Amino acid sequence: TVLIHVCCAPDLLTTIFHVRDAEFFFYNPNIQPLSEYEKRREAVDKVANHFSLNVRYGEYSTEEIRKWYTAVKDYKDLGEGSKRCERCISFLLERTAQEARKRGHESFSTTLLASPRKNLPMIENIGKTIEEKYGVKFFFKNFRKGGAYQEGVRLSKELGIYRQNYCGCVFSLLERRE
Ligand code: SF4
Ligand SMILES: [Cl-]
Ligand SMILES: [Fe+3]
Repeated sequence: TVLIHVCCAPDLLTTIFHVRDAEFFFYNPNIQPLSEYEKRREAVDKVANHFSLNVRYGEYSTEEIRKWYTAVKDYKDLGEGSKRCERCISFLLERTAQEARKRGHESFSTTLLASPRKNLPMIENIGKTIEEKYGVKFFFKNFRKGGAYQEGVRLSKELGIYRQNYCGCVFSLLERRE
C-alpha cells in the first residue's frame, strides 16, 4: 500500500487515473495564506467525496508554517525551480514518508509528480534520498503520461474543481505579479 502526498485537487485528479489502492495525505504548510490553504483543501475534499478516496489531512498551523519557512528561508531570493523548491518539496516528502512509516505503508509518493510545472528528476532524486533515510519505498511514475494530464483537466472542469494560478507559497504569489 502507498501513501501519496497531495498538493492540490487538479494534480490528484491526474494521479487517480493511474493509482487504485492508496491513502492520500494532504499536507502543505507551504500554501499561504490560510484562506488559500482552505480553498485548496476543500477542492481535494470535493474530489475525495466524489470518488470515495481515503484522504488524511495533515497539520496546518502557525507552528507548521514556521517549520516550513525555516527550511526554505535561506533561498527566499531564488526563483521557482531553484534550491528553494528542492528544500520545500523535501520538507513535504519527509513528512509524508514519516507518516507512511507510522501508518504501515511500505511505499510513498506525491501528486507533485503529476504537475506539469515541476521538475521530475528533482522530485525523483528527493524521493529516493528520503527512501534511503526512512526505509519507505518511493514510488515514481510519470503521472502525466498516458495523456493523464489532459484527463485531469477534463475531470477538473466537469467536477468544478478550483484550479489555482500560483504554486502556493508567498514567494510564488509575488513572482506571479512580476
Ligand atoms: S514555488 Fe512551490 S515548490 Fe517552490 S518553494 Fe514555493 S510552494 Fe514550494
Ligand atoms: Cl501544485
Ligand atoms: Fe498540485
